[PDB]
Amino acid sequence: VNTAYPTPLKTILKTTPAFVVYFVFGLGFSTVIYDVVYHPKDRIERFYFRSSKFERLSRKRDEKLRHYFKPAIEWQPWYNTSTNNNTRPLLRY
Amino acid sequence: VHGEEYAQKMQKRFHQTDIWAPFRHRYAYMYNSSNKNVKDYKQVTLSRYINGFDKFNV
Repeated sequence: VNTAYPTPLKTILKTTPAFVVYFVFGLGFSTVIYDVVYHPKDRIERFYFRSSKFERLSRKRDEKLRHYFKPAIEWQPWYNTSTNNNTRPLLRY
Repeated sequence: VHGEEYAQKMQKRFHQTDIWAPFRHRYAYMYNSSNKNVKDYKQVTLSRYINGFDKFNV
């Protein structure tokens, strides 16, 4: 008994190799993007604008304290670089 | 060095002390008056790719 495929199924199936190679390449691209985002943060960092204002303040408070508050509170007149390559202000004016 | 009166009157801004108006060169606008990237430009560029720049909040 001939259990062959339906003819419409065969005709549409002579595109599935191309579909599969597209899926392989697209999954590779998306996975590489995901891993590039994931590796520095050890997670997928949700975007800053996707958070409420209190959430935004809480997320970056530690960065503010470590990068601006500690240099400002331990500052000495001879700590600043004699050149112009200092730390840029948080709000560029 | 120029005098106690000079030091006092140089550090006074407002005659009315009830209101607090902290000095800012400019006011934050983007991200609902907040700073998205509290870092330097090198830190931002490398932290989007390189591990170790993010110290986490836990």
